[PDB]
Amino acid sequence: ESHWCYEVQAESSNYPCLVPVKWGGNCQKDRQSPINIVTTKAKVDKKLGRFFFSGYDKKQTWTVQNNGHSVMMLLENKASISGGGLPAPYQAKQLHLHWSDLPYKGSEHSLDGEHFAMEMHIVHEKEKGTSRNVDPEDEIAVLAFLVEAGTQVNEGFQPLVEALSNIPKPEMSTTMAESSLLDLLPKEEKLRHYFRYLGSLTTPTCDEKVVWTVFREPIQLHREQILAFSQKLYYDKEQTVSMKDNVRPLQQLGQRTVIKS
Ligand SMILES: Nc1nc(-c2ccc(Cl)c(S(N)(=O)=O)c2)cs1
Ligand SMILES: [Zn+2]
Repeated sequence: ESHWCYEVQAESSNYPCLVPVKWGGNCQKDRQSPINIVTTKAKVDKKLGRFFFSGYDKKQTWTVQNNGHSVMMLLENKASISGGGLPAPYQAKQLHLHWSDLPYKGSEHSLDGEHFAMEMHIVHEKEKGTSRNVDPEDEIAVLAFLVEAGTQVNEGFQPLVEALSNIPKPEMSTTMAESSLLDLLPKEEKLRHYFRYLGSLTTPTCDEKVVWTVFREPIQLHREQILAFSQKLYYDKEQTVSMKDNVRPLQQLGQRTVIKS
């Protein structure tokens, strides 16, 4: 009756912990995440139009913390999304990442069997209107970006990468230098192509209430920016165990299809 952990991080920690194949909650059901996306097998759906963004361009000073599983920035409902085939507007809650130290294994989703060096999640929750009718398959909207090593610094990512130095231990926080969500995004053309499917959170309690969006095109960071995530973060307060491979094993598609824009 304690923490959960990632496969890698079980043989290094001192509290007892549940490994992925042993996580409880809803983790062991049938509409789980992440998956492999067979790009050819996803039928084009025309209602998957462009996403619209409010608050993404606005400069801000984000609180960012090492929660012992990832590094997370708290977005406090200060940005929002519409479009992308969604039923309603969704308020931005938090953005976090998953990574490895090897280019082929840090992503949670894969595309036609390929895994990327990291994967960025921007977690939104559906807008509470002034109505509500009496297990929502789309309570949460995750925007997901695959990251690969490019040849240049992504200057957009620099206040996040620098703030890594101030939160090495679990339960530490800090404030990033001024920046926008837009700074971390790719240009809008790179945003036109993406995959969609209904799934779960990829960490316990693995609730099956996520409408997923995975953008076909990767973001690029420099190799050394990618590397700062495993070089500066730790899974442990003592700072011996480096935070990496914070990724959930793939889950089966089952009875689901994946569509695309
Ligand atoms: N404290 C922590 N929260 C999460 C979390 C929360 C909500 C979501 Cl939607 C996700 S994920 N990987 O499905 O996008 C992860 C991880 S660690
Ligand atoms: Zn995630």
